[PDB]
Amino acid sequence: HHMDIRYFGTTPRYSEAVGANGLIFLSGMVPENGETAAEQTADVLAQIDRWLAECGSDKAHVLDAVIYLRDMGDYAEMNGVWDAWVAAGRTPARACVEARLARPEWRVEIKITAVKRDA
Amino acid sequence: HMDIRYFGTTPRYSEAVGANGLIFLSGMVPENGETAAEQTADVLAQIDRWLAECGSDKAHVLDAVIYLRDMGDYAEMNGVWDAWVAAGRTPARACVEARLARPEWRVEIKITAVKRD
Amino acid sequence: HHMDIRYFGTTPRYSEAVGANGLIFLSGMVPENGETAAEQTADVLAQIDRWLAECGSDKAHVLDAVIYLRDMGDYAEMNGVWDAWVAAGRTPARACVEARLARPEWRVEIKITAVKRDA
Repeated sequence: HHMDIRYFGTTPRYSEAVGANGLIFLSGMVPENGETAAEQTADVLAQIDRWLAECGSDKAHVLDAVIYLRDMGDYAEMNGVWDAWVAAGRTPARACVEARLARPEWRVEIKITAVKRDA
Repeated sequence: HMDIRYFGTTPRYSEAVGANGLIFLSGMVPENGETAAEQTADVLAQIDRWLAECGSDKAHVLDAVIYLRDMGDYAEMNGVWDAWVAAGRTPARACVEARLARPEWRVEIKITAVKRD
Repeated sequence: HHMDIRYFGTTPRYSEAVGANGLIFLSGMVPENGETAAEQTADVLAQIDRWLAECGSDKAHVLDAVIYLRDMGDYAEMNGVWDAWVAAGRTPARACVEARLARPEWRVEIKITAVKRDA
């Protein structure tokens, strides 16, 4: 019935996206490209775009975002990219905290909750 | 069915976001106070404000994530928290140590709630 | 009554599990047994199994998991336990970040969101 789960980008460890009754949970997305906070933030947001598309959602349908930075010194730099990317008038619940990530060179990780668009 | 309402929207985030009975609040950070207890009170008072605005309250919080700058403030935060929570209807909770956007912020609380029917 | 809340393992501070409209929110599960990351992860995951079962769910119906490690040096050791525990083909959205926990001896805390299986 309506609690049925769908899985996207499944690995032995995690799925990139998981969806159930209209809600969408993305794995924490980490940089695949870039060195600077801005470069890495851009790459992470592009991944999010790609995975939200796969789930029948998009950034204008993000409910919540938690942003983990390795170093809170990168706040303004991250924000500059985030601010340009978010859907205006439809910006999500957000929290930003300092936490070290699985690799030392990762400066940002963003964890998204979103909703599947109604047809 | 999956329609979204945004509350207190800024260019960067909204304070509250509702979809299909669920409410997601932004991390609420202190606007008043210096000590962990004073800041926890202020954070919780904001949560109350945004909850009420969204047709919810503290007795309909599902989940709370508490970030402290310093886990040494654990007892101090809890004292304020324990007094505030709706008795018999206390949420899923996790409390972890993480630094916040401003150095003087000792506490940030992130809430998921339900809109009362 | 569509959004009725059910509470499980309610203390004056928190409930171990909270359910509403099919979704399950577990409190951060912390180790009650074990010293090493491996030992503590298993204990944490054993708790999760228990509470998910109490809420009419299981590990194959976990939507999301946030894993906090005291020390990111424990990443491989935790993943070892995680990888064997997770339901193959049904692995959840995951994020792993470094954060100190309530007690210094605690090396892992896992926070789960899941769905109540249909009848």
